[PDB]
Amino acid sequence: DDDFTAMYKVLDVVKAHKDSWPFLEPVDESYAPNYYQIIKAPMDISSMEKKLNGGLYCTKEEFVNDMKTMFRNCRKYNGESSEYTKMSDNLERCFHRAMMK
Repeated sequence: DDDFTAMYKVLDVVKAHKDSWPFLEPVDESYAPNYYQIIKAPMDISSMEKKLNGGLYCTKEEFVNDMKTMFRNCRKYNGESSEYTKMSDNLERCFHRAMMK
């Protein structure tokens, strides 16, 4: 199957994972004060899904880079001990495995 379908299947696997729910929509400062002063390259799953449907992932590498940015932002903002960082780590390992199939 083609790259678009391949990438979309990976999104579906990531979205279906139990720990995906914090990452589904753009970060809201209601629960994350000063987020956009701290994180200058924000990313979330809905935004990736919009890019994918809009034809903006010209290569799989660009999709990977956005996914990895979303995880890096979570760790940077929430810190190493956050429950959310643990979720990010779990989701990132799931993502790596999905990406290789």
